[PDB]
Amino acid sequence: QLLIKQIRDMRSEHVALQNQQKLAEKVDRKISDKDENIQKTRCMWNTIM
Amino acid sequence: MVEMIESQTLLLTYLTIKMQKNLFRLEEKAERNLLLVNDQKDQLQETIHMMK
Repeated sequence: QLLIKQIRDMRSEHVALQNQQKLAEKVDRKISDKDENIQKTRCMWNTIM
Repeated sequence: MVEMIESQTLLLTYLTIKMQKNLFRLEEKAERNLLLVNDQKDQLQETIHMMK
């Protein structure tokens, strides 16, 4: 009985999370430029300071 | 009187051996079923964690 209850609860949780991932991937293609933007910003500050 | 007690002992002993054999078979089937379900639980838990 315990195991039945636990599996049911987890299945419900898995569906909820799948709906949230589908909304987030429509935004991400452009990530290949992060480390480069951070270093660029850091460099600009260092130059000013 | 000694013959009667021996007959009782025979009945009880027979019942006992018969019950024990059938109980061991159930326990083994039960534990197998629990392990199978537990394994399913474990796979779902890992997938949920990765998504989170």
